[PDB]
Amino acid sequence: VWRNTEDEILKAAVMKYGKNQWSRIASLLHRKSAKQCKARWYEWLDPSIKKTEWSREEEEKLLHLAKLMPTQWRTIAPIIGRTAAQCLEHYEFLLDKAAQRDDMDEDELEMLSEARARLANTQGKKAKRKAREKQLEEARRLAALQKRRELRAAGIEIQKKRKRKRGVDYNAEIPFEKKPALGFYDTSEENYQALDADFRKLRQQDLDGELRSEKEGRDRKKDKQHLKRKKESDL
Amino acid sequence: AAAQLRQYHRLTKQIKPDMETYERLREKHGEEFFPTSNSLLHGTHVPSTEEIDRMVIDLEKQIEKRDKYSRRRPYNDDADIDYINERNAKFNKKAERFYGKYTAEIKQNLERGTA
Amino acid sequence: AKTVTKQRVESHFDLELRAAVMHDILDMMPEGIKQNKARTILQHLSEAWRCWKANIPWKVPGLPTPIENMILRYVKAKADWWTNTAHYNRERIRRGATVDKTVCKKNLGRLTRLYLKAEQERQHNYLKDGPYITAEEAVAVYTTTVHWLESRRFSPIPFPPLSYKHDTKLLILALERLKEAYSVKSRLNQSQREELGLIEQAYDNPHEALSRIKRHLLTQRAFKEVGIEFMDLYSHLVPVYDVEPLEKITDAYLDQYLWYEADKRRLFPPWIKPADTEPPPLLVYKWCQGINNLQDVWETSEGECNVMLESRFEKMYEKIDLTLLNRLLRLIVDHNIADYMTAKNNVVINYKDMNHTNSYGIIRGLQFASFIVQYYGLVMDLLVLGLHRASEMAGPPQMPNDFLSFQDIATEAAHPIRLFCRYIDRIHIFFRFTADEARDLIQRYLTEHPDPNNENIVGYNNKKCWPRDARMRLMKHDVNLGRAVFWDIKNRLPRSVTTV
Amino acid sequence: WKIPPCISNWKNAKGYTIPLDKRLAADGRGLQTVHINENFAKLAEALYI
Amino acid sequence: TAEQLLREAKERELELLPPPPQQKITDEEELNDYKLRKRKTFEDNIRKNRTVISNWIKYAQWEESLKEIQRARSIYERALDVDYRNITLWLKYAEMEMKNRQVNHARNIWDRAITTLPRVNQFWYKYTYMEEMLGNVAGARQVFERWMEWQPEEQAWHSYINFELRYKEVDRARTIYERFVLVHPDVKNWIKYARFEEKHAYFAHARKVYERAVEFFGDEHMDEHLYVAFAKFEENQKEFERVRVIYKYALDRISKQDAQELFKNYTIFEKKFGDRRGIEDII
Amino acid sequence: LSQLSKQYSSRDLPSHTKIKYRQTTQDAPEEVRNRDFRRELEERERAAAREKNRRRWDDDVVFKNCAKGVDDQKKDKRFVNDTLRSEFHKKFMEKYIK
RNA sequence: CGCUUCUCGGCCUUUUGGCUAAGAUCAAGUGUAGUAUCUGUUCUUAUCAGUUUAAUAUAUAUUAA
RNA sequence: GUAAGAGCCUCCUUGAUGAUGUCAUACUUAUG
Repeated sequence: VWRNTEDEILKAAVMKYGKNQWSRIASLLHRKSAKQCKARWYEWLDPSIKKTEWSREEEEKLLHLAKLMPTQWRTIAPIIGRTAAQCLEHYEFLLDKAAQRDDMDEDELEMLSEARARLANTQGKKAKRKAREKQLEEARRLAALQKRRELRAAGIEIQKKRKRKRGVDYNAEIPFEKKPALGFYDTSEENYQALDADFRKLRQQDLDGELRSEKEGRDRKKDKQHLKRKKESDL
Repeated sequence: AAAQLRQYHRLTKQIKPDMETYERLREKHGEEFFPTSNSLLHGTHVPSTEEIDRMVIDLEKQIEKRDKYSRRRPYNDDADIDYINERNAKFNKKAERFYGKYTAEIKQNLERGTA
Repeated sequence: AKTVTKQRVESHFDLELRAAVMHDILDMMPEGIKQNKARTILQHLSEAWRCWKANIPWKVPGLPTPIENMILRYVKAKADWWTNTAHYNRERIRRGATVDKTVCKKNLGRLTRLYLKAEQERQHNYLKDGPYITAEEAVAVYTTTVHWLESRRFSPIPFPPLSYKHDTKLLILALERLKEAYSVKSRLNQSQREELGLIEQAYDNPHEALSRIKRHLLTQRAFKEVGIEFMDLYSHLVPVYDVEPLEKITDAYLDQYLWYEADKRRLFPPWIKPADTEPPPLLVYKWCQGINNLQDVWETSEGECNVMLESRFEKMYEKIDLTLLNRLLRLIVDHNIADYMTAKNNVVINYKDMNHTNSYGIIRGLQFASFIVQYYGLVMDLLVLGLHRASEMAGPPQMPNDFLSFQDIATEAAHPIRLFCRYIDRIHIFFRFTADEARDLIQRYLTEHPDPNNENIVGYNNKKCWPRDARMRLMKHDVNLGRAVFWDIKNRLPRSVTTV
Repeated sequence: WKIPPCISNWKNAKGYTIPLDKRLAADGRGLQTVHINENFAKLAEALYI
Repeated sequence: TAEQLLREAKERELELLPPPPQQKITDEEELNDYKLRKRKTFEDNIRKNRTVISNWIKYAQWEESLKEIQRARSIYERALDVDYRNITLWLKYAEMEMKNRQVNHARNIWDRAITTLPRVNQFWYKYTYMEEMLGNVAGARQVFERWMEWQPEEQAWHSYINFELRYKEVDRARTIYERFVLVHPDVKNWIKYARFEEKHAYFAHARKVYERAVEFFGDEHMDEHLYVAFAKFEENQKEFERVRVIYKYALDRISKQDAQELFKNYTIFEKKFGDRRGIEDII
Repeated sequence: LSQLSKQYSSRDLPSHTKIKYRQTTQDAPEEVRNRDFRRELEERERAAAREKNRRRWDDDVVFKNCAKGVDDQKKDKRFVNDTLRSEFHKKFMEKYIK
């Protein structure tokens, strides 16, 4: 049949897949076959082939070639430059004759939408389980730290975490002097009041309050607000 | 090419040399952006140790929190100038893409297509 | 504790190959950029992967020509790492002991891809312009087929026009042959499923599929590009082809047509491949009994000799040109049958993800491939023989000559060569040499042999295994027998052809 | 000196969006190679005569 | 269009989850525990790749943000201790330490980078930043000693002499310009010293230094070197003797009078200026 | 260190405990210092490079001699950098594919 | 016309982590539970009211328009 | 049909609706 939906879905499958893959689009095209998908794609759906009209001055060389050619059509197809051995043989037959005269669509659309969504899903089941583990771990940490904060705010009786050896974080890390900081001296002297002032301003930078510090969130929200309304006004 | 002169005007630059060029034009724009100062009064603060490049004392008292804020102003100015790179410049046209990587592949694909 | 050998040595060679390539890549540009060099390992890496592994040149527009030339150099070195090691794998396969499956059929498949890149290399490169046309020998062969088919007096009936029930019986017999060889049910894929649907639809409507195949092959051009395969048999490749079911049924009706009607017209030399018989008794009683039945065959007082030369064929696809099938096959059989038949040989080869289009040679198998090689070796068989020997082997037009004899004792008298045959790929020959004839030709080939005395194994020598101690040591007449092998070479001597 | 992009080939499990430019490959995917000679034409004329 | 648009809608719906930013900076030390978990994730990310630049930069930004001084100086000190070459990262850490209220360890760290690989980029740029911050006489002294130690410069030397000249007085910048110009003589250095000396009034040592520098730099021909200075001082002081001597020395230049259009436009400029008209200047 | 010595493994057993000094029959360092090898190699290459030295049946055929006098067209000893075919892989692929 | 501020537009940089044999192949036997598109029915509330202001006593009470 | 992991033994923000059940079809089960 080779309908238009199979041609568009075949073009998108060729974009997200490539000419190397064959049975992938065939599995995405349901009843279509990998051999028929590659043959029909390279013969027609490939933009490299020119299906628009022809050149009468350049078509005369295909006749003399065909005189030297006979059979051996696939060898002369790249020589013509337009390929399409079926269209070349049909054009030669038309020149010889002229010389001698004197439900399923919606299911395929849903399968194509799910096929492209699956193409954007290429992260895989590993990244899917990592996303479900990140959202489930963030929800379990928000509920556990939630109720733990509700209990710590009322009663003062609480145990400490879990086994202290290593953990789900950096080993031994309790970020006071975490990792070696080495040291620095300027010239042959010990700076005291300078470090005390740097520690005073350091304590002045950190302040108690309520707020959320992020980066990509404000950028994504700014991109959404810019995409929603920018100028418009038409004209 | 051109070594040095006394003048201030517009130029082009913004070329491939990048780091060295952006640092030279940034230091020239910073020096030309900040005129002279009260150093005449520091000319009273001047005495006998000025010249003789190799220094006996490289620290002394610095200045004050004054020069600290005046030093912090060009830092915020360089932060605002660093915050200027490009704009959104978006629209709905052609086909779709995936996040950033597909847009970068579209820019590189457009660079490879035109040659 | 690295370098575990097995298949892990190749991974360390690729990683170490990408290691020094990163240092030299960092040393290629005096300044350039830092992060820009890291991404080049992907473009050069994968570009070399698909480059050497495929037939694509993998040329990058606006590429760093020095870096692309260095990575192309070391990439070719990596191809050499997969070349000589593959040659050692083939030596360790056939001669050496086989190891498991994966490595074995793996390296066999890599060597198969190398043979595909070589056949496509000579195909595109050599087969584009000058492929050894030899118009002089082509016209000489055209006259050989002219007078050969003339004196043969056969008919080139293009197709049966559904004359009698034998045509329908040939369609049911061809469908039973293709369905018989292709009929098994386990697993497989849409290949055998399409063969099963085409078999049920073929047996359901014999007239519809018969007219569809007749008008199909007689009108439409060749079908879509088919595939092929080569197994590792401990032999030379394993030539095989994967054809569509439409061309498979069209090959059934085709082969039943040329085969059947060829038997009805009875066109074939008396000495030829096996036909409706068993090879062991045919060559046994034929060569042995007929050789023993020859006059003074084993009994020669003086001056008489016998030359038995068994020569196989070479490069059945070496034709490389469809014009020989055009003229030869067309005028010999049909214009449309040779049209579509030669069009089938132009199909593009497909191996794994690589697609190599070679129209030079024919497919590993096809409908008329039997009759194809039969006409090839049939016309070339009369090249060495000639109209004289072939005229003697022909016989009367009513009843042709027998296999081991023609007429009375005039078969060996008018034909200095006793007999000869071509069986499939192999061939045999027998001759009676006269002391004056063997001395004459021994002097001609002796003058054509550039050496006064020393003679190596030359064309024919080293016959050991079965009569180990009963064989011949050497003789001056044995060197004259090598000069007789040169007299067979020069006796045939095709300009451009695959020879002994 | 610059790092061009990389397309076509294999894998490409990430960045599935491909505004063509991958199937362009390089140049015209080959050339006339040895082109053709007068041997096949002369042999064809000899086959016609 | 339905395929690309369908890929646009499905791709727009392909995003996985929104952010859950709830309970931001609450329950007192619980925010410090969240900062410990975030710092642990940054430590694991920097732990996955020891060569990671990005992750180290984000650990430096989030560090300097929430880690105040100590732990931030531990991030910049650990990343700086793990980085020898690629001094641009050391300039990033130096910029992070420069934004701190101390700036003493940032200036001393800049001197430590001076003792480290200068690269002739972050040493002159960072030295200009420190000198612009404070220590005018001192920063120009150590910058002049460093620039006078390993190799000369061009834009950094001319810009350093310009900034040192516009600072207070051009007296020391004149001797420094004579030493830097003497280290790498050229026509551009003679034109720069002639321009600064031109705005310096004087011009006796500018003309004597122009003839002395033009005599020592003479190899093949003067061309744009001496003739440009001879025309600059000539037309500046309006002296016909210097124009006649320059025209006489220009006629003795080899290599087809050196540059064709140069000596032609210069001889036509001094010609048209001095006399021109007919007769001599016509022939 | 003063640590990290606990257990051994294979291939680490005592091996080649006695080395081999250069014998006067093979290579002597003093003889190499006094060696004539410049003139000895000049004379060796001087000798090696000095001497290198080392009929109706025939008429009934529709064809004639075609391949004759063509031998050296295929180089006997040729070292080719290309490993694709050259001399080696030509006969290697010819024997492994037919 | 020059300088400062604000608005819109253009350009540079904005980055697919390894390899071997396309790495290897390709369809629907029936059967239970669950989930997944879409259609003929209705439509609004800005109110409750117990005001305000001043003074005194310990939000409430009392007095004065 | 199953390798691994977890813990309990003292002060603010941009306003788009809902309840009456059944087929072709898609996905998840060691019950066939």
